[PDB]
Amino acid sequence: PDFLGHAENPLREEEWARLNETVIQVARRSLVGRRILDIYGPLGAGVQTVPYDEFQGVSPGAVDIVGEQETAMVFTDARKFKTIPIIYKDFLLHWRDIEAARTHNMPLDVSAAAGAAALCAQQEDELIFYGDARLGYEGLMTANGRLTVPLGDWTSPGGGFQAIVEATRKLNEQGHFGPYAVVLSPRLYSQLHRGGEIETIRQLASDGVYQSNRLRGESGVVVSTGRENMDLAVSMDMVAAYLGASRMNHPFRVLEALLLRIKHPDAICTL
Amino acid sequence: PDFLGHAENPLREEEWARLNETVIQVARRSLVGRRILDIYGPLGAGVQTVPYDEFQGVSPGAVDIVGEQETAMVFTDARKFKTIPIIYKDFLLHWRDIEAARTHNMPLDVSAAAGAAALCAQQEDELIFYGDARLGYEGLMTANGRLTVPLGDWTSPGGGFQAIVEATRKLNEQGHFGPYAVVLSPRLYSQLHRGGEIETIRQLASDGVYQSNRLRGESGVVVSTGRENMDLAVSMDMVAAYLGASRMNHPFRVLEALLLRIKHPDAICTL
Amino acid sequence: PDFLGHAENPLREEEWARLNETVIQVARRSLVGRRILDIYGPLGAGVQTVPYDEFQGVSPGAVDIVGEQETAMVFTDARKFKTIPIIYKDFLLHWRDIEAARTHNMPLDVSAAAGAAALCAQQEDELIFYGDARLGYEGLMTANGRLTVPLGDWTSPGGGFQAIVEATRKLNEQGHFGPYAVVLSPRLYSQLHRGGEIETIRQLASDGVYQSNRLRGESGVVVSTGRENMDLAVSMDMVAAYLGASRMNHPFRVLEALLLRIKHPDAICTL
Amino acid sequence: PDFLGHAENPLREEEWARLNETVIQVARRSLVGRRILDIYGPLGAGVQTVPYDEFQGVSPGAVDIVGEQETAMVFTDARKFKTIPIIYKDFLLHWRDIEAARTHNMPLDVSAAAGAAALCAQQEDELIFYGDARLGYEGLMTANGRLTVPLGDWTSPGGGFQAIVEATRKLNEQGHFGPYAVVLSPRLYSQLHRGGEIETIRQLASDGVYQSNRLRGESGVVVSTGRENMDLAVSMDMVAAYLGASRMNHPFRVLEALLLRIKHPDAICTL
Amino acid sequence: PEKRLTVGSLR
Amino acid sequence: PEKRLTVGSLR
Amino acid sequence: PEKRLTVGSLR
Amino acid sequence: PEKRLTVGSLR
Repeated sequence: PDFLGHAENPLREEEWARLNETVIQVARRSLVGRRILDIYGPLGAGVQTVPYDEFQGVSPGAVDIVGEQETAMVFTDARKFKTIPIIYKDFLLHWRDIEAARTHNMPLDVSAAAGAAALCAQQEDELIFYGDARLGYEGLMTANGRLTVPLGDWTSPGGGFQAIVEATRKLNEQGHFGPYAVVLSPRLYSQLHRGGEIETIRQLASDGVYQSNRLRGESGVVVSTGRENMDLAVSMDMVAAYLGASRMNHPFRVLEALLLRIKHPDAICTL
Repeated sequence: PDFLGHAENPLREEEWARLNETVIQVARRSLVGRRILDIYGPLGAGVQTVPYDEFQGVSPGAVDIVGEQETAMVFTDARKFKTIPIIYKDFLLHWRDIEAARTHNMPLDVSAAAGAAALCAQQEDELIFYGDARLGYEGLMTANGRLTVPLGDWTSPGGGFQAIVEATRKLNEQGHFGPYAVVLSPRLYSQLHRGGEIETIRQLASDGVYQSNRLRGESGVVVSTGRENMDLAVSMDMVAAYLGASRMNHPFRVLEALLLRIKHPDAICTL
Repeated sequence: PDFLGHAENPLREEEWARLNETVIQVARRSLVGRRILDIYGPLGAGVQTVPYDEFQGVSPGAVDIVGEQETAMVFTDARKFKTIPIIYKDFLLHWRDIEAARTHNMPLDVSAAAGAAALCAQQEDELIFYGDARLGYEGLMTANGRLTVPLGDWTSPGGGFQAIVEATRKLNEQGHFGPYAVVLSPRLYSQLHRGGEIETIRQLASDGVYQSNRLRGESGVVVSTGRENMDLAVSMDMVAAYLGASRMNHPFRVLEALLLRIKHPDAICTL
Repeated sequence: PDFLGHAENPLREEEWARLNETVIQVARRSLVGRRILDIYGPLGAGVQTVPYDEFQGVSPGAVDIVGEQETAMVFTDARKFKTIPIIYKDFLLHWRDIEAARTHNMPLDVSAAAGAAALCAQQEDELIFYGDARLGYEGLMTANGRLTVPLGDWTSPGGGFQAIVEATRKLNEQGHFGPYAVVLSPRLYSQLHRGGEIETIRQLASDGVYQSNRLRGESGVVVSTGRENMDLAVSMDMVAAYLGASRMNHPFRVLEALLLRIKHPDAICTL
Repeated sequence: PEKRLTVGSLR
Repeated sequence: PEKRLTVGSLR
Repeated sequence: PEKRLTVGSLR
Repeated sequence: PEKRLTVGSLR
């Protein structure tokens, strides 16, 4: 009877919940980007633009008896106010499946939702680690002033740790001493486990050495985790929305509004 | 209306609490130098100098049966009364952002405050572990009489334990028998974990082997944690102050007042 | 206005408590002789002499059904009654600092008191491990009947174990079955700790291995710490007293009343 | 707790009084110009201009039993209504110094205030002796109708007396007779000081023989002290004002509003 | 009725 | 109004 | 609330 | 007023 009309809320609160836990757990296991960087608090659905800050140059601070140095970061001559994109994916649910779940009193099948959420999280990781290049957004691998460190021999056990060291030294001379987070391509990430080197890299980082599929070829980035160097503005988190109905089925969209803003471009170091 | 009139403390309550919690979280989550130092009681920022006691070249004796023979007594070689510096960082806040937070009920952006707090704490660690040579201050790694111990063959598994034991031996010979705390550069500190030495060093120290990114490529310090060997005179803690209101913007300053006094310079040994 | 008078008690109750707890922690941390000497009960300030028992010679005892075998008597060969010296050390408190605490409210600093306590502990260890030859007292490494054993060169694996084992053989030949403790100079202690031999030495001793600053460059002892071999007499422990007020500077003195009595000199073996 | 947040009036009544007395004593021992010049009574902050009068020509007056002589009416020959400038200087006071004063219950350090008072007094003397020129004010050296007199044969015996006498004669011829004051640059001041000149100058001039550094290399003036010839319109005297709080400091400024009106330009003779 | 971010940051 | 430590005694 | 004078003429 | 050993033996 309910499926005879274009239904407003086809699912009741039980399956809406079940969908919410499904998406939240799938994404939570899937995500590799959020772990690297702290999110900026939830602004809301209305917010679409946030102040994009740049802080080129270093003002490490002052020591004084009388506090007269007057040091203070300078705002960029023109605030750019970058806009917040939308990351989304779509999945179908069959009306016969919904009614079968309702009459059977059995859990509803949300495999399509889990797949859509995993793909949306993967696309989020792509946006974080690489710029859109059509929207004009700036990624970790496309940022100006990436502090490229050459990668010479890499398979001898000393070399892998040495390259991370040298990247740390570059960050040191550029002014960032904060905790380090290391993100590696799958190839060299798996390779690094040959000599137990991964634990040493993790200890040097002190915040986590993780692996991302999206990085292609050799790809290691060391990034000061701290706020005021990189941030993730969240307008609205992972949600599921109902895209009307067509052909009696029920399309839905896994949705999130994220923006990665690199406040200080010298806080990252690619290989 | 708030744009036009003049008033104190722009940010209201919730926002003041947010700023304070953010700065104290950053400080605690970043400070390493305070981990091995016992702080002198909070002075209150009214006091600006502290007695810089230097108990060096102490005299033994006084074994008599009836109180004769006498003693040289204990006093600082020379009272100096060094002054307490100020560690501060200035950040700025737009008025439109504050009023947008006020009206739209979005969380206020505290990224600038968090970065200022982190940088101030990093400067505090710089001052603690190194002198500046411009204000006449002294750090652990540049003090006179630092009891240096050669650190050859650190990479080799035996060497790291050796060098540590030798440093302890030097401390004992000179006088100090205290439970120790070690501080290592990320290179050395990372290297010892692969060997397994870190458990040995932890057992010898009994109070902590820590990592500080402010050190050189290959360096470290072994210290006695006990009071009467090191002190951190505190006048005023990590705080946020309002630098008036210029041109309708809102400058704030994160503040610290610390001074590291090494009363007995023999309790330090460098690598 | 105590600065214009011969002040009777400059400090008040919480300052006295702080001073007492500081000296107590200094003593407990610093004493190494009291780790291996069982202490004869606190006699008080009144007692100034104790019986010095000499137990040269071994009386095996008797076994019989009737209990009438007339076994050799065990008693002091000749009562001596040497007196108990006083180990003390004087620190100073400046009157301007007192005034500042009274009105300015800055907290009093007792680092001089802790240093004086440490030096008093140092002198106590010197007295225990070495005689002074001016008061007719005796130490561990200067006594008559020490059963000296030659020391083979260390830094060679098993040299330390061979030496302590030899010394143990000599002690057992003199009919002492007591569990032993090994006190070593820092140099050869570190030499032993180089090769990880301290595990074997510690499990053989079962009473621990301790390092003494006073011992010479190459020196060490093994002692049977059980009572009836050695005892420590204690009239009065670390206590801080007021030595009047000269100069308007307030002097204080840490006191301790100790006397080592090596009742069985065969129980100690030097290297 | 008050330091963190900017306040309109950081200092209390006691510190304000200390500031006022310090600036008053500095002005009292610094203002050479005021001692000669009579001062018109203050007007207040509101008044910004005074009637600038001129009295060219002298009407002798007459004496009669009844008083029918129709003597020339004495009045301003041309009203000018000059505006009153402001002489000021900025000094800086530190918040920690104020807090230390409050805690120690000690007088506040006003060295910067004294320096600012000294510089402001110097600037006032400069304005009085030489005009600013840009605003067109007229001074002793910039007056019209100055009755310039040669100063030849300086440093020769009796030279000073001759110069002063000639100037005195010129003033008498014009019709000015009162107690003379002589103000000299330091160079010719010492050049006449060397051999008894000062006592004769002091007697004949009858009011003063002052030295001012604001004069040029070799110059001097012999003003008629009495009022009507010259005056000093005052809006507000030496005061200290608070210019807000900047960068966690307290900038203050010494303020005066003074205007020298030379009512009768014939009362002056330059050298 | 507040924002209530859903998937909390791992850090 | 007292000293009121904020970040301290982290040991 | 007198306008007052601070430093009187030295004269 | 008792003996009250202060620095008790480490043993």
